[PDB]
Amino acid sequence: ASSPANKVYQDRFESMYSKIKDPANGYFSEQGIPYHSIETLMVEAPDYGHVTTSEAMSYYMWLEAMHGRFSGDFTGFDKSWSVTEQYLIPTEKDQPNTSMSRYDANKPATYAPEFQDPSKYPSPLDTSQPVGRDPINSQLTSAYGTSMLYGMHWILDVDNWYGFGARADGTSKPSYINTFQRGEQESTWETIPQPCWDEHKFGGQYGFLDLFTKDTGTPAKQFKYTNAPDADARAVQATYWADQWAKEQGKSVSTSVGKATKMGDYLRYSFFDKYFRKIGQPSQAGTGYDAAHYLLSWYYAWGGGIDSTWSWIIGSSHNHFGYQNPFAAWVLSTDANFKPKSSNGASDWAKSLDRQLEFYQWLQSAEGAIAGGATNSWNGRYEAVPSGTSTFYGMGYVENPVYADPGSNTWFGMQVWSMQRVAELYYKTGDARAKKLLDKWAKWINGEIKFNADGTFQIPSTIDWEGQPDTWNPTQGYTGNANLHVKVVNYGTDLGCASSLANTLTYYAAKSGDETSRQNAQKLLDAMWNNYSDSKGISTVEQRGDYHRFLDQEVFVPAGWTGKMPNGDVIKSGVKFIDIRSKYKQDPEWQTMVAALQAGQVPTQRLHRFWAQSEFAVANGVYAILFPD
Ligand SMILES: OC[C@H]1O[C@@H](O[C@H]2[C@H](O)[C@@H](O)[C@H](S[C@H]3[C@H](O)[C@@H](O)[C@H](Sc4ccc(I)cc4)O[C@@H]3CO)O[C@@H]2CO)[C@H](O)[C@@H](O)[C@@H]1O
Ligand SMILES: OC[C@H]1O[C@@H](O[C@H]2[C@H](O)[C@@H](O)[C@H](S[C@H]3[C@H](O)[C@@H](O)[C@H](Sc4ccc(I)cc4)O[C@@H]3CO)O[C@@H]2CO)[C@H](O)[C@@H](O)[C@@H]1O
Ligand SMILES: [Ca+2]
Repeated sequence: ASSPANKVYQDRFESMYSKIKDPANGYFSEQGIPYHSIETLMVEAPDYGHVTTSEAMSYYMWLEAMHGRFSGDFTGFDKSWSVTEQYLIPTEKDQPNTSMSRYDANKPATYAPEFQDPSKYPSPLDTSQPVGRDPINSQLTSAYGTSMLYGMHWILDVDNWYGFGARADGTSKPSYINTFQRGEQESTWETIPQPCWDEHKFGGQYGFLDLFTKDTGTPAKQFKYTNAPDADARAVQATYWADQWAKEQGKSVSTSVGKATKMGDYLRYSFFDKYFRKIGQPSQAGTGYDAAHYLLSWYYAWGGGIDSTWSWIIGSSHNHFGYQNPFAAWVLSTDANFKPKSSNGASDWAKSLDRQLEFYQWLQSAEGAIAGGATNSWNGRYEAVPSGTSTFYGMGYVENPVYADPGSNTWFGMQVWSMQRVAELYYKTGDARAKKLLDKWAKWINGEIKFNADGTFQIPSTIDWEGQPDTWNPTQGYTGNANLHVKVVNYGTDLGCASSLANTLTYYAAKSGDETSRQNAQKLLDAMWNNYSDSKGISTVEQRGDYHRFLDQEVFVPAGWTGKMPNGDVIKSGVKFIDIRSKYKQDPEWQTMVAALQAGQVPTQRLHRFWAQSEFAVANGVYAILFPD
């Protein structure tokens, strides 16, 4: 039977759980899918409050697993996995096996360059540029008897707000859509949302396809899905604890474990270079695993034809430390219950485990924070690495991977999300590499937390960097990176990050005994419970400093291109963010938002992000479990 838990904090989790699941609060859609946030006027990662992410589903699984632990009821965790497989993992209709089975592992895809500015798109396909071999496809088709991929597509238009519908019908919900397509300078604000299933029924004469990649002839009807590695890994991580807690109570989630294991098997596609080029020697085409960096890259994606059979799959050359999950790798490589069926699944994940922890240590700054990451494709075109640039296995160090507007590693969040996984690993295995990373990182963040007399508090929000880490020498190890520094630009009261911080410090303290980490984690949880609770969970007023882009941000549309969004909005050069999303004017918060801009004030909101709420609950659960008194 499960060990006794701290009743005070267990109660707080149960409370939050009721608030999150309460139909009156509106965190879920009528199909049981969680929204990114209750409020619809939302722009940061997705550009609409009621479009969800894989990241959300994974937090949904974590919440339900924690609920099983305290109620003995795991049916909600099982339903959490049913909704995922039904709505976020493309079905047989969404990814036609007729097309996926025509896939060729020797020529996985056609090379196309990446540009530092949205106006350089569409990018031209070049069949003369080399592409390496895919070593894991035959492992996967053979173990599962299908050519379709089993991973989650990252973003979903839950209530068909954009109008694309399901597979071009325009009326079904949920709707598979995608946003980001045009480089490091394309923010949430500069995209042109498009359907995953493109039959040319919406947009331009060829749907939205020729906005992004330019081919030699007429674009074909096609589908494409993009995975968010960090969410799939988090799904595995959460499924593991659900398995642990269920067994402790004579119950089983055997079936959910099978799904999670298959997902981790396919998740290995993120270990490869975008066009399978050798790691450390980008101009040469890969021969197999020599194109594997073994890290959880920014994505892996696949697509195929709709009215003709063919398909493609790509990895990602860009690697951010915030996506890594050392715990999920430990699980899939050492736990018999999660041993992947594919021949190399488990051992590949063992290699990822060692490589991931080297990456973290390679990026640890003088102060303790973790730097961005590295890439095997400089400027996204496999260009020459400037002399002087530090490297990790041939890959060049990049301060802000994949995005520059704003930099992907300027948000404190990446710090806690990634390191929380390193804390779970250290707690369960006492691994030495994890201890070293945590002792220094934990000391940094503990001196950066501020508690005010009135009970409120602050933690880092926006951070900045200087220098670069020393070139990684595996035999030498961590030099200390004296020339790599982190600067805290400004503080804030991000309840999600505060919660994720509490979580990280709790696991670490529970293993190391660091009293400071323990009292801070608890002060944070207490602070949020006492001063930020509300009817729907927790919240605070925050400024939305980028909302002026709602009205002043120009969206690039190529010369001569004209199209329509399902609702009729015309797409042409000159349009602004709001012009191709005119429905945003019916939002309850619209007039309030615009009035503030007109009067020259930064708008403000009291937001309820689904993941932040779950993060707060889970955090309370972790504490109740590790510190029973
Ligand atoms: O059209 C006929 C040829 O198709 C080839 O396959 C290509 C597809 O046609 C094409 O649409 C896609 S475009 C693809 C981008 O290359 C990739 O960067 C991204 S995922 C992503 C994530 C973040 C950001 I910022 C930007 C992108 O996904 C895009 C699709 O959504 O590319 C494939 C191959 O590169 C066939 O290979 C060929 O046989 C056909 O002739
Ligand atoms: O992609 C990563 C995840 O992002 C999550 O969303 C986070 C944003 O990415 C992050 O930028 C913001 S931090 C943001 C504050 O919320 C805002 O109040 C301030 S406004 C300000 C104030 C003073 C001054 I001087 C200048 C500006 O601006 C900050 C950014 O600069 O936090 C959100 C939520 O944590 C997504 O929720 C998640 O899905 C993504 O994975
Ligand atoms: Ca930009």
